[PDB]
Amino acid sequence: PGFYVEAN
Amino acid sequence: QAESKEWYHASLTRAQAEHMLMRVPRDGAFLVRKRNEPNSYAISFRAEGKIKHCRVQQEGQTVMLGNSEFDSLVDLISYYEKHPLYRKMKLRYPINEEALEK
Repeated sequence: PGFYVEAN
Repeated sequence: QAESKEWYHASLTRAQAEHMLMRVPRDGAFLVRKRNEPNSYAISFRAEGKIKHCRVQQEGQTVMLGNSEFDSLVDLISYYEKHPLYRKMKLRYPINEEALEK
């Protein structure tokens, strides 16, 4: 990911 | 059952959220902040001993996060107190100035 992650 | 007053910040940057979350070294600690893009929030949280951030998108009267969607931000947070948000981590400890003072 970049500065933000993906949620489940 | 999630209560916005315990985790919601209308005016708080990413750096400020990180400074707050450094003070409570518990995975599952989290807060939610409005972002200065319209119809956007971030959940700033601790998982795997680290601080991470995810975006929540508003569209009409609903908020979206990945494969999930809810009638309100409070309902989204309620769901992710009961179901994992990031790997196995659930939202567990809402963080605010009040919490930290204690």
